Amino acid sequence: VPKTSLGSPPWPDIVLPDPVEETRHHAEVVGQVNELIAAGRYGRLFAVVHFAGHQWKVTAEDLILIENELDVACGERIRLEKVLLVGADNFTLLGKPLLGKELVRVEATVIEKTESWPKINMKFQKRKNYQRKRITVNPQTVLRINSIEIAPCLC
Amino acid sequence: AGSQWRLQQGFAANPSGYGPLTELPDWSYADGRPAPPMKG
Amino acid sequence: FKTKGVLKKRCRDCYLVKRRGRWFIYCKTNPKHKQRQM
Amino acid sequence: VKCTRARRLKKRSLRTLWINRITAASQEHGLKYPAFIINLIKCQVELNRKVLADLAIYEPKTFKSLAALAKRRREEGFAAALGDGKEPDGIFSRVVQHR
Amino acid sequence: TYSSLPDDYNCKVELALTSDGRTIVCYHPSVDIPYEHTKPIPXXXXXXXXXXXXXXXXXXXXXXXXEHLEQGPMIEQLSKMFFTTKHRWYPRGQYHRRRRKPNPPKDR
Amino acid sequence: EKDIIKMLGLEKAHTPQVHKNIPSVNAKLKVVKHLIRIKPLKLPQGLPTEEDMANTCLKSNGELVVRWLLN
Amino acid sequence: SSFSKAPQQWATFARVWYLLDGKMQPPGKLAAMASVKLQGLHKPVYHQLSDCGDHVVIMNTRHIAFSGNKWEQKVYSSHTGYPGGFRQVTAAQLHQKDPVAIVKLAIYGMLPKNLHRRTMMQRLHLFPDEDIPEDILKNLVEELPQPRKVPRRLDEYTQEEIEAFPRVWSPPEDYRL
Amino acid sequence: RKLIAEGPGETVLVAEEEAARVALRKLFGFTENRRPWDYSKP
Amino acid sequence: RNRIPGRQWIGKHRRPRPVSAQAKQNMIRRLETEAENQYWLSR
Amino acid sequence: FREVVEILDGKTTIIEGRITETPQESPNPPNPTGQCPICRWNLKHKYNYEDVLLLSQFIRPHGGMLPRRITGLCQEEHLKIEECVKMAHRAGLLPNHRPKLPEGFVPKSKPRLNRYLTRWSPRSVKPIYNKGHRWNKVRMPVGSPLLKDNVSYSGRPLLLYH
Ligand SMILES: [Mg+2]
Ligand SMILES: [Mg+2]
Ligand SMILES: [Mg+2]
Ligand SMILES: [Mg+2]
Ligand SMILES: [Zn+2]
Ligand SMILES: [Zn+2]
Repeated sequence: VPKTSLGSPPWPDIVLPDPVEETRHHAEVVGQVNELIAAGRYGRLFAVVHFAGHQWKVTAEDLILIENELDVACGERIRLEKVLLVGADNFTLLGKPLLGKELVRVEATVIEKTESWPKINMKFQKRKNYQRKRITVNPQTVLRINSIEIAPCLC
Repeated sequence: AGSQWRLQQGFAANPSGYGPLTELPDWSYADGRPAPPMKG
Repeated sequence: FKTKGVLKKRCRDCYLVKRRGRWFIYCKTNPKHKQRQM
Repeated sequence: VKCTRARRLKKRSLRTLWINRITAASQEHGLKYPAFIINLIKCQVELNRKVLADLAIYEPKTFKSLAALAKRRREEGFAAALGDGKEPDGIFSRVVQHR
Repeated sequence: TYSSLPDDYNCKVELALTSDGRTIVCYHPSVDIPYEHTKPIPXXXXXXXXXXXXXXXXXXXXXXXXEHLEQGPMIEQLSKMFFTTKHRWYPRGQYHRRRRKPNPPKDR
Repeated sequence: EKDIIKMLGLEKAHTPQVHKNIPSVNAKLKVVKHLIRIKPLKLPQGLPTEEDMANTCLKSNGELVVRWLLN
Repeated sequence: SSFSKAPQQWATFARVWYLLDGKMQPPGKLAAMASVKLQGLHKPVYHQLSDCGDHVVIMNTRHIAFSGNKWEQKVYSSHTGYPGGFRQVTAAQLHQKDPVAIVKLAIYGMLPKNLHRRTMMQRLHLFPDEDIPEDILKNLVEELPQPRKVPRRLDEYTQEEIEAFPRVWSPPEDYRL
Repeated sequence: RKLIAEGPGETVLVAEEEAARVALRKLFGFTENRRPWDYSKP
Repeated sequence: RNRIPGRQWIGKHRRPRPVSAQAKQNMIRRLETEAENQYWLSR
Repeated sequence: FREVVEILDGKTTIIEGRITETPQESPNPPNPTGQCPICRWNLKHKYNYEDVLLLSQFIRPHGGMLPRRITGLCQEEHLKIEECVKMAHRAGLLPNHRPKLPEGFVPKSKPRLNRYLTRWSPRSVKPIYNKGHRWNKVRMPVGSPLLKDNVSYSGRPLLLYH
């Protein structure tokens, strides 16, 4: 097998380190990070949060509008639970496909229960004489994310 | 996409079906009071 | 010359030659055997 | 009427916009779209395309890490299929279950 | 000592996986730009507008520039400046100006 | 064909439904076999007792699980 | 990360000047990426109603490579609008007359068909050889990878690699070459 | 030869200006990345 | 300037449209599923 | 490689054969059992028109093909090599092997158009004025179908028509 434009697969060859070296390297990296967390040196967290059928990018102090009614008294403080991603400037924590509750916590507040503005759904036919007009209103709920809190523990 | 691989591992075709994703009750009261259950 | 769908050597001195993306029959002995594939 | 048919279209439009964004940042790391997305899935990371695209605009760091992840997993897959044996599980090739 | 992508740019990037296995982690410190890869700041300021005889005459000589062209030619140069076609640069009609939102919304 | 499918309760697509593996039914399934996907049920933990009724889930491999999501 | 507002936004939507070398490249594979970069589809911030598109300078335009015989059978047509004013031209001829044309048509025909094509056609600069106004030289940000790997002629190979490649067949001595 | 901060601009002048803005911000601790404010009841 | 006589897909003369490699795939895929089906319907 | 030499001396003419050294096949073939020079070197379905180092091994100093019976290639690989040679030539590779003609370097024509994967001769091809719509297309041929058996790392079969 000499070097012909075919005989050599046209793409860079692959090397992945031995799993033991990587196990060490990993425990190392995780530890270092866990020390950044123990320290509290992360400035501001964001987290990608699954909620109410959607995914959102959440940071503290902010606002999202949920399309369905949630039963909570206005003003209640609420622990969002499903968290896919977490992040901070230096480093980032990723759920498969979720994070342990103990690993992170996000507390948001329900701000406003409301009704959506009128939407207009109109079906129509050509010269079959069929119009149907409907006006729809959707119950909506606005939450303010209060705090993203990250606890030290990771292994 | 990605239905195939998901299937071969034995998950749902869709990430919405029956995964822990959908199953868990996504919020609680901060007090710890377990939230009213979900319609889905 | 002639233009044809089908060539055939009409004699011994007839021969078969590909020029300008076509087939030709060229013949020295007779000109009349000249044929051109269409 | 046009308003309503549009209401249904709007979601397609958004998804395409998204996908192209994702594609763009993926390219910036020398990685095509489909490879990125699937090999991101195979790591048991369910992320929306919405939130993906916003991780590409407002979180270049986090994102570059994501593409590295998927890249890692992909090559680990090339070696997984080329190796032709059951023993190796790439460190990221493993399939976790819920608890 | 392995990352899939060069640490040339953005972040040096560390993927890792929890010994549990239910969590991926990432350590990404910003990679700052090397003093070698930099070139000095351009410094250009030169004043010849000063005439040796009278310097109020000379300091009134930098306020002495202004000019007038026609619509067509001006538009040509304008569009050769910002690399647009000749079309963007024509007025809009009365009706069209009327309806520009008087108080447009602002985020942030 | 339509009405085979109607009397199979296969009305709504991509939805699993269960049926006897007896031949009486295989008549019907044989009629529509190109419209459908059949796969054998499997019961690894075995059959549900009454206590396990609210906890039973169905995985796409064609398997039934009795205890779903302990604590 | 922390910038004031005006500068921050100016940074995000900043135009870029890209350079692309054409020597020995298919006008098609060139225009593909040329068009990408023109529409602004390499920028994750991209949106259609947003003005983003980046300048592109292609150089060594005369040195286009055309796969197949395409030089011979690809014809470019156009019409004056006058009766019998219709014009069919072999690609070879056209490029003979005006080096720039071939590539320009590829890129043009490759953009979406709305108005902004006309406008992004402005940010496209095309040079037969490498002769560039030091104006346009000055603002060049970055070089793009050549979209095809050009085959070397026989004469490029080092004798090291010539020897390195094994002799496949042993010729008979008697035979003359 | 360490990079303290950096900035974007329409001219070299305004650039220096803004990189300076940045530098100042990281110095004083007013930065987007900074911990968002506490609200708690001790 | 090459035209189709009458209606596109209808008469004794039709727009020619060719089979796709895609199409070959889809068909095989269905055939696969149905081979499996008529297996599980056997016993 | 036997050079034929001719001498004109004083109304007498000498014509004689003289043998040069034929380089030898490299020591160790991968498929020694293999038959055709290509096939024992594991080169089948690998070499493309883009391999000179392989190709220049069968041809003549003035660029033409070798006789097969001399090279002894499986008829198939002979035809393949033939096409690839013509292609590489048209591709303006092996500039060395153009026949040497002292007068003809002078008469400039427009700098030769750089082309590759060219199956036909540039003089024969007629320009296709008529394109044709999506359902009847005139496909501009690329590469040679003789090469359709080269291995595809992509899995995408090579595209012979556009
Ligand atoms: Mg819907
Ligand atoms: Mg129904
Ligand atoms: Mg008709
Ligand atoms: Mg018809
Ligand atoms: Zn004859
Ligand atoms: Zn052979």
